[PDB]
Amino acid sequence: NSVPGAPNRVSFAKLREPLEVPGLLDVQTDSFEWLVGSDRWRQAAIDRGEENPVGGLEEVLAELSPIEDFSGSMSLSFSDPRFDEVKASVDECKDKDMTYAAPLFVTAEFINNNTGEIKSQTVFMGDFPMMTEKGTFIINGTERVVVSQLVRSPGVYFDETIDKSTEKTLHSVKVIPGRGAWLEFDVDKRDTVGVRIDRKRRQPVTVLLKALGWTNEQIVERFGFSEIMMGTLEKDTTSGTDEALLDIYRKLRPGEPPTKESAQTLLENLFFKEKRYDLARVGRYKVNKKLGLNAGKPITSSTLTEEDVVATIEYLVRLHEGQTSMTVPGGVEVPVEVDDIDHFGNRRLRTVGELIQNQIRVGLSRMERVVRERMTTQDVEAITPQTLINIRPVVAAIKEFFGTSQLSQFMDQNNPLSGLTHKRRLSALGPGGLSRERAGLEVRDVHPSHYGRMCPIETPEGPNIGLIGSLSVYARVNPFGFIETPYRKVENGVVTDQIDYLTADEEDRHVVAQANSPTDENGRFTEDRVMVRKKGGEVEFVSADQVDYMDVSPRQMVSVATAMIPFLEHDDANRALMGANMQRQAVPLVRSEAPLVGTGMELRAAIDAGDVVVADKTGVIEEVSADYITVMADDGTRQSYRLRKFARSNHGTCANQRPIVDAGQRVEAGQVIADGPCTQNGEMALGKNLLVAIMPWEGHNYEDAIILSNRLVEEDVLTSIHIEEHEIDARDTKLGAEEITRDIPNVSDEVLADLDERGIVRIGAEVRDGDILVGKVTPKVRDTSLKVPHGESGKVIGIRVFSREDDDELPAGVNELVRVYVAQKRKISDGDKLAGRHGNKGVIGKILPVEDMPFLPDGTPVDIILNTHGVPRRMNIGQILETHLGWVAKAGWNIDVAAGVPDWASKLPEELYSAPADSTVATPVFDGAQEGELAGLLGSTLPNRDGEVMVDADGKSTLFDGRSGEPFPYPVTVGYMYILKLHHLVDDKIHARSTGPYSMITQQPLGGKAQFGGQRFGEMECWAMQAYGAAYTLQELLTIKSDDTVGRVKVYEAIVKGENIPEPGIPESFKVLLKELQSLCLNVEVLS
Amino acid sequence: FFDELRIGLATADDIRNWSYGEVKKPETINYRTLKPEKDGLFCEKIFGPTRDWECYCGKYKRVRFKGIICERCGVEVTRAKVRRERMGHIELA
Amino acid sequence: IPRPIKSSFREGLTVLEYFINTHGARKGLADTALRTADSGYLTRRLVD
Amino acid sequence: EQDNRELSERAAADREWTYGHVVVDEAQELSEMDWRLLMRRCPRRSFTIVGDLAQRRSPAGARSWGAMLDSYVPGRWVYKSLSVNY
Amino acid sequence: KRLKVVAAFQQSGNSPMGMVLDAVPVIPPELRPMVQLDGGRFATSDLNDLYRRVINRNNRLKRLIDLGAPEIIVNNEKRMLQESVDALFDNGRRGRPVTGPGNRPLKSLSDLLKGKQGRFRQNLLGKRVDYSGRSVIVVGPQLKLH
Amino acid sequence: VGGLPRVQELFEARVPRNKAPIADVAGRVRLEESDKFFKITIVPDDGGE
Ligand SMILES: [Zn+2]
Repeated sequence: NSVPGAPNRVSFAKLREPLEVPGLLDVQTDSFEWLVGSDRWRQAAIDRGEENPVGGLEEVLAELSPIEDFSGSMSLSFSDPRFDEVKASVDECKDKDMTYAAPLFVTAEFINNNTGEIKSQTVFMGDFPMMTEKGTFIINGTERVVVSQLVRSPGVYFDETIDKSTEKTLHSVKVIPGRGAWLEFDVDKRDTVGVRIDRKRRQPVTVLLKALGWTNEQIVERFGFSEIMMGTLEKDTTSGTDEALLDIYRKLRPGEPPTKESAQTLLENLFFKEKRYDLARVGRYKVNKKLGLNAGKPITSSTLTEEDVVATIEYLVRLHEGQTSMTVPGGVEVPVEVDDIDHFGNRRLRTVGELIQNQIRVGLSRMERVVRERMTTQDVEAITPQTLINIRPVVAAIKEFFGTSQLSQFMDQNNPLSGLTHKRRLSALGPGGLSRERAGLEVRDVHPSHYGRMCPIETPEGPNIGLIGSLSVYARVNPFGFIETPYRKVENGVVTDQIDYLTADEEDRHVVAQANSPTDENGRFTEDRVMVRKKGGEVEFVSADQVDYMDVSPRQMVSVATAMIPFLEHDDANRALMGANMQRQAVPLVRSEAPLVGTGMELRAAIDAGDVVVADKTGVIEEVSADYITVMADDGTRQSYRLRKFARSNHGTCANQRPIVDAGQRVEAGQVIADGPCTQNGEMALGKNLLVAIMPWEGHNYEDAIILSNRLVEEDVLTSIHIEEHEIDARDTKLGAEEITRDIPNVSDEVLADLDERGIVRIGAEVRDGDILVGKVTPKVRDTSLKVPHGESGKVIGIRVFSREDDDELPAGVNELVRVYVAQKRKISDGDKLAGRHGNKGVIGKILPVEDMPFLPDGTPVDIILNTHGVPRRMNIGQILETHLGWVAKAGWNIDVAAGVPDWASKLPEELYSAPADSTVATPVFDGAQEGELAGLLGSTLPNRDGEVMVDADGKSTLFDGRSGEPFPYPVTVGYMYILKLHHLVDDKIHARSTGPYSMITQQPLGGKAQFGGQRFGEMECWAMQAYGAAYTLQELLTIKSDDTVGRVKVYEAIVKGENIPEPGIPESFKVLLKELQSLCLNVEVLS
Repeated sequence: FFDELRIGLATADDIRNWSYGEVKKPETINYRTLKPEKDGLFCEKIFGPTRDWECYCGKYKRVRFKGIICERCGVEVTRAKVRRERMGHIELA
Repeated sequence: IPRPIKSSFREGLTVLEYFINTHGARKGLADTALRTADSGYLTRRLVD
Repeated sequence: EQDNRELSERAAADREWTYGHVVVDEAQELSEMDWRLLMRRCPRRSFTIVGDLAQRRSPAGARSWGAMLDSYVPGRWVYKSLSVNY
Repeated sequence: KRLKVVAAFQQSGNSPMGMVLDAVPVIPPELRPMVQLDGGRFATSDLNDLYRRVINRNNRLKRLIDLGAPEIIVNNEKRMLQESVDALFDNGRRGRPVTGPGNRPLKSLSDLLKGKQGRFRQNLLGKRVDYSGRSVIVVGPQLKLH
Repeated sequence: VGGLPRVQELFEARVPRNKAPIADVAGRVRLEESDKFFKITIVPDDGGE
């Protein structure tokens, strides 16, 4: 529960969750808080961890301050960023086509080191796009989401690659910071260590060591445990530091003459100067954890030093020699071990905060340059900072990331869950990531480091398989960027209540148990062969005092769409994947109904997403309408929530909200006051419970197709509302100025019926393809009016009109803008797509009258007929169990415990022993309804209105044919299943063409649903056609239909007139090609 | 009809033969009055007319009489579709 | 993986069983375009 | 291309080969240049030199071990003996 | 390698006298179209420019050869003619291209039928066939195989 | 694994990885073998080389 208004949804769960699911989109808000030093985050840090909580803007401004010149006569620093209130609200922004931002301020101090005079001056840095309570941004009116990027952490990454020529092992290392040059060491087949700097030609690493001021005695002291190193020493043609510095400068700066100082400062300002090279703080952490350096000590600020460049080599050698430990002189012991690249200890997560940080850094670098360049050529004793400063670059970076980035994405507003999974999404593609070339098949794999951190199921099906992912429910994000998942702590064989969040590397040095493991009254254990996961993704039986940790729940690895699937452990990963990605494409219906059989996960998803309305403060419902709700609280203040009605999403859906409370009601805080598009009393209702028969009908449910009643159309059960936007601009032109009006050159006089005095269509008017919405003109004059595209139709909802004069806002070259919003109620027709939560979709073949459907011995017709042939070869039987339990619920139950709880209700609570009808229940994914419980509850199954049980203790009901009237000879599995209507409709996927718009750059149809283009005739179709021997049709397609121009004309004419089709002349792709070879003076001749 | 396709080297007689004139001016159109220039490029006398069935002289424009060469402009009056199926040459110095 | 899956989809796979069965599944959903591409390459040749 | 010849043959066909160990019997019959070659073959310096200087028939010889080895393995080579005859 | 180019002309009804040019052809305008734009601007290809360059050089050379001028300027303008015509045919092959407005190499004639924007590769791909449609398929078992 | 790789290896006339030698002549065989190696000698039936 833990929610005030909690529609009672009984649960078959047999465990207790010692850890409430956290906020589900905190991964966004926490990161954006770390970026603006909000006080919540500051204390959240102080409350555990470090003492000075440094933010994300503070950090860039420090790593930038102070802006000095070559001499140093002056300096210019920035500090103390501030955020003053936002201008407008979220609604005002989404309406006025405006961004949701806050003025940013930062104090800028200037000094004059000659004098030493301070000229402090507060500065205005710009309007900073802020972030809504839902985890989003609002850019130019549209709602967007900054997805999180998966990358590889900076650090030192070893390897080992069996050689090809010689079949020899050979190791390598690689030091990869956020900024700088790549320094690589290797051990080759000749058994001679080597090095490469800036990926240049290879060198003996001894060169580097000496370049660092090392004398062969120092080396022989440090190394010497390895003869390959002594050999690399001897076999070296450069003794003495300066000679080696010159060697490096030569193989690294060719043509420019070696100078002692130049080489010294090169090796300095290549790695050790924190301007051209920085292991970001995470880099330093990774490089100290490995190599056992800087133990128990800050990581405040640093870059590459010498101890690390040296312990890298010692590690490489000690690894080649096959050892398992290294204890540096001063550092600590460490295991020698190759590094896995896709492991999450090494992979990390750039959240919206870090991305924005980086782009701000870029803008600030541009600003720094521009400052210098106006910092030499001004009069000192007069310059304040607001003179040296040009903020423009900064804003552009911002405005160039919230647009023109593959990580700031239009929000997936098809349903709450789509957005909620858009915000918890992890991408391994984008600026700084990878592409479909490097993207092979080991980054697209599941790794034993995802358990509790990444979902092994949720991901697209096509070219983005495995790259994109979704974050688990119990997982959060280190400040460094590494994902943590919680584990219960275990001491002396018994489990405590202390929750310890672990990132992978920590998880790997422990023995982690399983939630479903038994206990008794203490958390103690009752078995002894406990099942555990070990380091190398391995699993095994182990002892009792030998477990170092424990999982909290069974659903620690699953995600938020994969946990809304009942009976998952009875499906297969492909079909569960498909079910997940189906729920995420599911339109909102005119009336929502929650799953009669679900999981304890729809309420919380609906809350956390944000398409519902929750009581800010406890209180009493003062007033209630459909556009306003008014709560007079217990403290005296009156809050007033507003509701979005028929609000177009980014995908044509409706976001209508509707209240579920009545006046005088007393609501707690955290209580749902209104429902969303796909909620019912605050829990996801993406679909409908329908009466289903598992049987083959008369060939109309063949190969995954399905059959429907007509009650789902009569009673508009699966009906949806779809809104669409049509914009026309009125701009200026040389020939004249576009003026939106009513009057127009010679057209009908009725077409202006639905047009108001302004030329814009009138609300409440129904429209039709080709009909007019708004009237625009370009002079000549012309008829440049907006008309509905083919297919789409409906009723005019809204008109949003912006004018230069009114001064709201507009782009350049434009003067006026009209958006029209027209809606379409769409009942479920044939061709539409449906599905369930188990990977079971299919188009609708036949929508049958109610009188020909297989009806029951109650008179009750079924609503959907599903075939038997697609279930057992796909392993999606979870829908069968779903169906059975749906029956068990729509028709309640009462176990007869007169003599005592039977041998199959042992594990049951004392709350499932009975239930009335329409009794929603919950079968959590891995702690849910077993099979004995369900077979038993299929017998209880309270009788009907007339004392008869229409369904046996096996799920099967004798049926009757609505065509013959005769009963089917065999009982049929019947029940209630929760299905979903998908965005893959008919009208938005149908197309046809005879002759229309052509390209005028290629002489072909303008291929496209929007340009009304025909279909393509590729190479394989030509192959097939040639293999038929068909040769006049192929020529008909390649000449008369696509490229030829006189041919198209003459054929259209010949057909509209009734004269036989003209015959080919001579190919026109030849009558001109000739005239290109006759130009190169080639005497191409055609002969018999 | 087609049975084979021969390709070979052209002589100067082949190019003198493919042609319907000999262009001599470095003039393509008149940027002001937007018309091809004479004995240059886009000419109408050796490549054919632009508007259908009208000479560059614009006088003997009617189609009722075909197979004549307007002496003034020299533009044999016929379909403009030849401006694709017509070539000329340049007897380089 | 010498640890088998001694449970059916009727009984119900445990959490780990359901985890180590995602590997091959995703391998399939990945490979099933490279397979098509190889077949198409051979066919393109044979046709040329 | 793919000939995966056995180790002996892939090796003997290459002087740019680094072995992992080297046995040398009657090793007094070798010369400074011979050991230079061998120590260019094994950089791991994992030899198992056998011999007896007083069984030498060669005017390049050893006359002592440190002569040829200290130039490649100074202070880092062990000398064991086998005193009994059976 | 050298016997091939000779055994060719051994039987080839034509001799190698075509490698050397004394006349040069022009394409039909509709391959070098020059059209104004919807608003007052122009849009052209770069073959008219190459032909114009050639013809300029050629007429000036004609003159220099009528003016009894020294052999050197005639020789120079003849080199220039060779360069210009070689460019027209395949500009960018030999030496440096002839750049246009935008420092772009002018599209020569080889550049008219070589690439996938070339008169040969075309007709070997999808053509957006009119008189066509697409939709979603359902099953009809009340139907016959035809 | 002789699937599509083998088909590509045949239609392209490529020398196989596990190539096997065939008999240039008829006749009988004298088979010798030493450490990690076979040597076959085909004594023909005509009486030649
Ligand atoms: Zn005329």
